[PDB]
Amino acid sequence: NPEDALLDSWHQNAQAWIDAVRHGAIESRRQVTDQAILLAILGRQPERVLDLGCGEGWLLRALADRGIEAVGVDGDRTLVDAARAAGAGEVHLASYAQLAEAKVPVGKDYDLICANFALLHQDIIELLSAMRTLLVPGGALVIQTLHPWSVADGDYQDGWREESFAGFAGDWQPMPWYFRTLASWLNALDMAGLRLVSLQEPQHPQSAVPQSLLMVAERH
Amino acid sequence: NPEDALLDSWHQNAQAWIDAVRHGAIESRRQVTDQAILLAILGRQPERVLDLGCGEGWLLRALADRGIEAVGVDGDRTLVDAARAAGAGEVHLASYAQLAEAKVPVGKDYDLICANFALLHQDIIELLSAMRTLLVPGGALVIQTLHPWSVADGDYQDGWREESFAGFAGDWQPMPWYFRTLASWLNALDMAGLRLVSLQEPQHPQSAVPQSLLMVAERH
Ligand SMILES: Nc1ncnc2c1ncn2[C@@H]1O[C@H](CSCC[C@H](N)C(=O)O)[C@@H](O)[C@H]1O
Ligand SMILES: Nc1ncnc2c1ncn2[C@@H]1O[C@H](CSCC[C@H](N)C(=O)O)[C@@H](O)[C@H]1O
Repeated sequence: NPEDALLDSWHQNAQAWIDAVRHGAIESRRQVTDQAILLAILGRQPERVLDLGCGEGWLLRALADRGIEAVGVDGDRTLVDAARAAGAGEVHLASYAQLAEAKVPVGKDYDLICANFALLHQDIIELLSAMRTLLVPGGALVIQTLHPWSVADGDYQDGWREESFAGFAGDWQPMPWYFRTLASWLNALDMAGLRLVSLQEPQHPQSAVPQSLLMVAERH
Repeated sequence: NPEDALLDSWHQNAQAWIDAVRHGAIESRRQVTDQAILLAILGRQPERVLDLGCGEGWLLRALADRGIEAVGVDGDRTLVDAARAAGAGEVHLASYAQLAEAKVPVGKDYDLICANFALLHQDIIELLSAMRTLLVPGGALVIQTLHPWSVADGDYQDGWREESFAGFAGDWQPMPWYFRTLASWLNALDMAGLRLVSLQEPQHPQSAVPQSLLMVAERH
């Protein structure tokens, strides 16, 4: 099951990930994407935010620093533990499969749910539908993801791929991930009962290609 | 003014265009894009359609063949004349600048307005807003355009470009055209008071890249 292999790669890569993210090894993040998601969230003035696939918690901390109550959830223990050791906030351990079935309590009545480069699997509709249920009326899901066109690599078609982490400092195990087209993302949002209200393509002033695709979708 | 130079290139290229389109010289059209726009239109079961920038009228004819009342409008006389000589339908001569200001009567209360590779200029919001006014409540604008990612040519940024028609049979004058990003298209729709309700990226089964971007937006 490539979805189980995906989460398993995170268990193997968690430490390398903490080091990369915190030490500032990922140029796209510090130059464009961290700010892009932060500004998209702050723009909605949420009071309660759930960070889905929060990893080691950099976004939980950035939101706490601005007075926002942020709750995190992630499926990897090393990342969850690191997020908790780095801050005062609530971080839950849960897999997406558990969340899709509402099997793990992670709070509810969220103004906003964010997923920052955290939805890399194939069957995401049930998870997204589960997240909708956790939103207050008029709440929003904010997703930042790899830009489909920038990472198409000559094959613009939905399908499994493998990331070797060749450019990253540290030692990594390959990660299987599901590539999806723009149309496929928007279909998923729609099938999950979410309406796209904003689409941005964050891009550094000196870059020729966008660094990510950032979408905001509302409950209804 | 690159927008005037654009329309002027059409006056020079009109005959080459008629020949290319009718003789079946454009592979993307016969293999993917003609069907894509036709099916998107037929799917909404319109009774009255305005084809904006109708050219020589192939779409007017395809819709008439299915019992739909299609009215065309175009800014070039050679194309308008050819469209009229090829069918029983109504074709109006009008520039987009005239239409943006409601200066030329082209009918109203349209169920659907379609623009097939017809919006190649920079300032399109006023035209799109004018088109909205011509829609019945719940009517739709259907736009098929070059796929922003496929034609970015390493420079994903809004700006003027020039098409030489290198791959096309016939003799052509260069056409200035405005490249816009995906985010910029959706912003334009939004500013025009139109809501995106569907996005597709027509692509031949054996193609690695999409051939077009097809969007449907509703009045409201
Ligand atoms: N099936 C699954 N269930 C739970 N979490 C998962 C998961 N698959 C991937 N993840 C989590 O998704 C994250 C992807 S890395 C992104 C982390 C964070 N949002 C950030 O911006 O830094 C990892 O923390 C990983 O553990
Ligand atoms: N400023 C302008 N005002 C009116 N028509 C314009 C225009 N700029 C371009 N056009 C028209 O836009 C068309 C682009 S070619 C596409 C034609 C047609 N929709 C088809 O699918 O075949 C031409 O017919 C051209 O005359």
